[PDB]
Amino acid sequence: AETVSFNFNSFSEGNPAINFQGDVTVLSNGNIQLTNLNKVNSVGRVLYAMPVRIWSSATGNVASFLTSFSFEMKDIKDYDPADGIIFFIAPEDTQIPAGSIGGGTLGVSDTKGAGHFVGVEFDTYSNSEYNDPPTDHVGIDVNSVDSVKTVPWNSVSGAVVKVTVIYDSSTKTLSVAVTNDNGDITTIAQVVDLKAKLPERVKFGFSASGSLGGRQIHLIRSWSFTSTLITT
Amino acid sequence: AETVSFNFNSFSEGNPAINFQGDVTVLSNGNIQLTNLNKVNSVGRVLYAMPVRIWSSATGNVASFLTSFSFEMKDIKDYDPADGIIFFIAPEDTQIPAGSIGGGTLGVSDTKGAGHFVGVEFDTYSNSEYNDPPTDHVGIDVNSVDSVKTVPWNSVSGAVVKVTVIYDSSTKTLSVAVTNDNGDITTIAQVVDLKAKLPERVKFGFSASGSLGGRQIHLIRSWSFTSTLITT
Amino acid sequence: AETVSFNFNSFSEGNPAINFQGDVTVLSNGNIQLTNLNKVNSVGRVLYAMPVRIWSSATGNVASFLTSFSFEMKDIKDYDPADGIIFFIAPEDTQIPAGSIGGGTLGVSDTKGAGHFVGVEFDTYSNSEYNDPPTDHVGIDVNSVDSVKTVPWNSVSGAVVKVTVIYDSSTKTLSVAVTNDNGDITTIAQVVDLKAKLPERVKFGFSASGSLGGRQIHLIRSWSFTSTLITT
Amino acid sequence: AETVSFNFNSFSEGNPAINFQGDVTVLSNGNIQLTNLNKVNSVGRVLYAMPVRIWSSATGNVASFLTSFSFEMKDIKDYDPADGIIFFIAPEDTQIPAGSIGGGTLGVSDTKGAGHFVGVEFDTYSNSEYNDPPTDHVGIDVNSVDSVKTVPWNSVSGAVVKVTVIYDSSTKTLSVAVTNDNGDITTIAQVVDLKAKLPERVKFGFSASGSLGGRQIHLIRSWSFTSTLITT
Ligand SMILES: CC(=O)N[C@@H]1[C@@H](O[C@@H]2O[C@H](CO)[C@H](O)[C@H](O)[C@H]2O)[C@@H](O)[C@@H](CO)O[C@H]1O
Ligand SMILES: CC(=O)N[C@@H]1[C@@H](O[C@@H]2O[C@H](CO)[C@H](O)[C@H](O)[C@H]2O)[C@@H](O)[C@@H](CO)O[C@H]1O
Ligand SMILES: CC(=O)N[C@@H]1[C@@H](O[C@@H]2O[C@H](CO)[C@H](O)[C@H](O)[C@H]2O)[C@@H](O)[C@@H](CO)O[C@H]1O
Ligand SMILES: CC(=O)N[C@@H]1[C@@H](O[C@@H]2O[C@H](CO)[C@H](O)[C@H](O)[C@H]2O)[C@@H](O)[C@@H](CO)O[C@H]1O
Ligand SMILES: [Ca+2]
Ligand SMILES: [Ca+2]
Ligand SMILES: [Ca+2]
Ligand SMILES: [Ca+2]
Ligand SMILES: [Mn+2]
Ligand SMILES: [Mn+2]
Ligand SMILES: [Mn+2]
Ligand SMILES: [Mn+2]
Repeated sequence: AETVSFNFNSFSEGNPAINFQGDVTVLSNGNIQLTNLNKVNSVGRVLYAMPVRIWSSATGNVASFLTSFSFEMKDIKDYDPADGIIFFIAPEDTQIPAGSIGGGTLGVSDTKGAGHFVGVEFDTYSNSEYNDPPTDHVGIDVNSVDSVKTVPWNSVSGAVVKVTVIYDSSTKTLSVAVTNDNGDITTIAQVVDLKAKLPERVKFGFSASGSLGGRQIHLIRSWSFTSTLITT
Repeated sequence: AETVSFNFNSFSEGNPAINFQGDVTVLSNGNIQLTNLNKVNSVGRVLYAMPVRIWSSATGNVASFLTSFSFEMKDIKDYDPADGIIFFIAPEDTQIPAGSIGGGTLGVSDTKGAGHFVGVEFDTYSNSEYNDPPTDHVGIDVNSVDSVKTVPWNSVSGAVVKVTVIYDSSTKTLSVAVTNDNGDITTIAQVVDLKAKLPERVKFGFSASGSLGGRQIHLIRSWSFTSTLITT
Repeated sequence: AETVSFNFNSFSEGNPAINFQGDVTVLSNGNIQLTNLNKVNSVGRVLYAMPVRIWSSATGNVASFLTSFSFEMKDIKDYDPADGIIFFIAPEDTQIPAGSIGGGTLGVSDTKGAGHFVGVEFDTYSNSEYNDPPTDHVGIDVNSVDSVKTVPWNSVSGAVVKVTVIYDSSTKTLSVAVTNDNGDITTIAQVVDLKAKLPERVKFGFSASGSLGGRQIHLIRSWSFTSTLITT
Repeated sequence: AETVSFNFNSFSEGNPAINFQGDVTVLSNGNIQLTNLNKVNSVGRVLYAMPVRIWSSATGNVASFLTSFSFEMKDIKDYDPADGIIFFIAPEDTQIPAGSIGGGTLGVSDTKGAGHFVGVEFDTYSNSEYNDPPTDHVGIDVNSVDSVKTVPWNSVSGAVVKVTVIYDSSTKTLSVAVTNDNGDITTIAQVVDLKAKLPERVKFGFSASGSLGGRQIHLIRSWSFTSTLITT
């Protein structure tokens, strides 16, 4: 089988295994801080450098994957804690949208909220223009921030959140298990057929954004990943 | 919400938080050895003492859970490596079947392979009588060892295997990710309605068995678990 | 050429191929537990029974060797995790020091920390009396536990650690590669002239010790070894 | 820390993690055949796609690495079993030398036998022009196929050879351990300062060449690699 696996316990600048796009900045403690607090409509994304081949056109096979990661959102004085983080999968040629307004677009879509990606968001601001739930929420997105499905959640400031995601090639199910600092778990699942939504090779990464009045610290702390494609 | 969570990094006898059934024994290193290598048709089961309320007849809600465990199977000289380990969920009054032949029944079913339980099996022997796959395999079982669904796998002697299981109340999906010692991952998923197959209160646990000529070391090294039931 | 090679994927009692000295005990899962958790100043050592000719007096030649093994140290409640395991080479007539205090001596030296051996230590406790570094470490020992050279390391409870050793006769260089469970590698290398420090025939083996209040589970799980001495 | 690791138990076409250069072809059994048996001065190289950061100009640190791999060379009728395989490390922009004559250049150097790389060769043909020992041999090359150091070896046709390499950043020691199918080991070592001979970012891989009358099957079967750079 064809397996891809990596494990970051801390990050550093100048590491060929990662692509930094936009306002991303590596902190002295090894954390990745996605957006710049002093910039309007700041967008910062981090991608794993090597493109992963999630499905084969010759075998028609799709990959299964297990990935776990932890992040932290923290309030800054005077600004609204917005907009949130998003773990996504997108074509290898993926780039931050031209003229991106950041904000509720999460750094991955256009003004209408359309884009070419699939991912799980942790939304801390309800954008009525994208049909956001009235509360913080975790969501599954397929080519749009107007979530296919969402589950009510609570973003605690300065709280380390651990997430685990499982994609099963057979059922084409994408499972997510979020563990809040207080101990409670929030799970959400949905059948998304990657073979039909994304090309053969893609790139995994995280993104975050802010607006003029919406800014908060968005931190990625660790990230392990393992995918396996049946080659036969 | 109503959450239940424990984490065993090592086990010990006389700990009131665990039930020992059958030939189970706790090794000096803190591991739990499920079967007795000297006994014919040995069956051993370890259960978390406190029953967990997976669903409510009052609210009709079903809980969601995240659990992670690791095990190790090892070959012993002269005997065939059989039969396997099974992570199961069963009524609080669950006991090893009367007159259990061990072997292909993994300690949870009768001779015909029927019983009242739901779980993930790691089968190292093909029992044609239970329509077993021709290879080692992981499988989802619902009230029988004639698996509802299986996926080819490979048991590596002396290799420490890691399992992540997530159950999403909403979509009733049970997702399993198995990370082999060589790095490769194996995922299997299936929709199972706990509310219709199991009572409000259940017990989580592990069970392994052997026959006369089928014996091997079945070890449980660690196990963390968290379930949350929405109470409203 | 003259080559000696063996491979233990699991051990057993009553195997004339191995020497058990002290509190050693072979677990039902085949692992070797070096110390007794209930004894004060427990010392346990295991040696490969047949002596290996590491150098010829006639030809002046020294043998090269490649050896690989895996262990596991696990904490036990109420006691400090000590003292560590040491892979050693010693005279065929080697035995545990008379009146051994266990502890910092690692079962291979006297109270001053002096003995006849060459080895690699995985020290989990800082013994000032032997100039131990302030943290966990891997060290190279030539006739003393006051390491010739050390490198910071981290012992993780219940984690299986793999180690690779290569000794090249020409450069008299002993290189060590430790693979922690988290993925990272810790290497350390040193020039040690075996011909001048040890006799023509030696015995390879492991050893671990504890004191009154310092005890932990020390396990050896597997061991492959090969050496070749040019005979011409 | 900064760790990079991968594990290839078999290879496959169209895999984004590998760069194929020259006459490389992936066989149905998942083996890589480096040279074309019907081509004069055939050359084939296969590299890991992601460039690895071996040292940091900011910290002045060098990484350490453990790598294990197996290969097989086989004789084809009428042609001389030539020329051998070489595991090398070169600058990320590395390519097959223009007008490479194959043969004793091993695909990594010009006609004079010079180039920019470091590596371990398994040379099956004595090229006087490069001061080749009169027998088959394993050697350490630093910017030239005129080995800095060699050790006599024997290449058995159709035999699967295992090789283990370790590089300790501290001593700057590159140690190799070769295991012949017959059981005997061949070790070789040498202090090479990578920080001085190679740039910050390099790519690892294997190369193989042949001439008009020198041809044989060069197969790569597996390859595991792990390197760690202290980031602080
Ligand atoms: C489209 C736009 O950028 N509007 C600005 C406001 O943006 C929203 O801000 C919230 C937080 O209040 C959140 O980040 C949301 O996604 C944004 O669309 C906000 O920045 C406001 C403060 O003056 O200015 C608006 O123009
Ligand atoms: C029904 C029964 O117990 N039959 C015995 C055999 O049991 C099978 O053994 C395999 C391993 O071969 C495996 O554990 C399977 O589940 C069992 O049904 C086996 O013990 C055999 C050896 O002599 O005796 C049969 O009577
Ligand atoms: C000399 C001696 O044996 N002292 C006892 C202590 O031993 C040290 O203990 C540490 C762990 O705390 C470690 O083993 C070290 O190698 C030993 O020197 C320790 O056992 C202590 C607990 O009460 O009693 C001392 O007297
Ligand atoms: C420089 C060159 O290409 N010479 C040809 C010979 O090449 C050598 O062949 C041996 C095996 O005989 C080996 O590969 C060596 O590295 C090569 O240089 C050889 O092919 C010969 C047969 O007619 O022709 C030469 O010109
Ligand atoms: Ca939003
Ligand atoms: Ca079976
Ligand atoms: Ca010590
Ligand atoms: Ca040559
Ligand atoms: Mn949203
Ligand atoms: Mn089965
Ligand atoms: Mn020490
Ligand atoms: Mn040469």
